[PDB]
Amino acid sequence: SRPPLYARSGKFRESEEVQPYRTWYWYDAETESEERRKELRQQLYRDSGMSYYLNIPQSMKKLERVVRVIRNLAYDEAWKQACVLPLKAAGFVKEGLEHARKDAEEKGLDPKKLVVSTVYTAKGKYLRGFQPMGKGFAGRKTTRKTHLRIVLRENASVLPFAAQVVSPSRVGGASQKHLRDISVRYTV
Amino acid sequence: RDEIIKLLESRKDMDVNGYVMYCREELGKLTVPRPRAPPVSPKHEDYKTFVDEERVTYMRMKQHEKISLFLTEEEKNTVTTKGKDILDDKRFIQTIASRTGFYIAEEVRDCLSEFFNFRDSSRRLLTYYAD
Amino acid sequence: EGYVLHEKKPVVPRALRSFAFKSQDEHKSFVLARLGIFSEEAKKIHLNELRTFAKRDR
Amino acid sequence: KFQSRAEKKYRIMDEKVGKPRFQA
Ligand SMILES: [Mg+2]
Repeated sequence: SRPPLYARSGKFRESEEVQPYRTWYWYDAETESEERRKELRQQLYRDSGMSYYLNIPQSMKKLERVVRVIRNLAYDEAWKQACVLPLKAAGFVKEGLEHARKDAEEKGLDPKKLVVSTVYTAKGKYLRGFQPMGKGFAGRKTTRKTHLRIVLRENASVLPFAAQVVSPSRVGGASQKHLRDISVRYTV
Repeated sequence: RDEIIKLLESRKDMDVNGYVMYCREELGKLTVPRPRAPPVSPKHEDYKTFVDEERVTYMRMKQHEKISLFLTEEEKNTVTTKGKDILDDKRFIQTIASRTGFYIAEEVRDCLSEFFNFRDSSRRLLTYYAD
Repeated sequence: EGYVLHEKKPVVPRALRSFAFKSQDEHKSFVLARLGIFSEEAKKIHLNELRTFAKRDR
Repeated sequence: KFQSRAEKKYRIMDEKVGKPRFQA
């Protein structure tokens, strides 16, 4: 159920079949222009998971705090790191990772072998403003926006970092610290 | 009131073949429209907000019939039975569009969707008139 | 052993690319402005663009 | 806290448009 492929790929071996191009047009020039761009994008990132998150209300420098931690890590490790960081940007990175993995599964890739191979940011459209200063001077008041792109590939070169895991606090009927026998410590 | 209730009781359980006949009856009662020009010149701000509603109603009912004629009997029974679960089956929808060789998956899904909307509308009205 | 065997396409430096493709960019603007998007020439350009995008996946 | 009633519609539209979303 993949979108049609309209040309040969750049791979050493071909894995799909090229289909004939459509012969019908869209009613309006605006619709035709938009759809041509969509067709061009559908020729890319085949056999890999990709995501593109638009208009995140953050800046490039704020996003790079989290992204620099996950590059070249296995998907399982990268996902865990994004959860523990107490930053507003870490929430958006986590959503992108989940969206990309869902994309990979639809293409038929094994989630247990995915590696974060490419991550970068891109500039969005800015909201301009002004703020007054002393003695009649004025300054800038800008709200920034950014795009995030994540690419997941199978059996790509990965870092060896691995995190230790411990269980949380045991609360409820599963905690049995009250059954400890303290009579032993009085002996020699 | 009672005649309306009886019609709605039958419509809520209607299959795809019944829907095709429904579409044919609605077209039979329809005068085919000519396309209408927008009320303003091309440079006017409302030029692009004009919708030829009469032409669209006609074209869409015609499309429903044509797509349902490519749809096979096994597929029609599967559609009648699954409802939302047929609409969300992309392999099913893609197969129909590929067999057709013209209409696209989005058009196929919308035609199947309207069939179900018809049945759901009839159920809501049935409660209204029956109570 | 022959031109065909040893022929290779040079790589354009990033700073010179606006000069190597100036003519092609002008032509596409020329075609769309005068003939429109529902034209035989426009369709040919789109088909060539599909080939270039497809080769990016390696 | 003192927004105009004559531009309520336009504020709503801007709020919807200016939300993050995934491309296609
Ligand atoms: Mg002053």
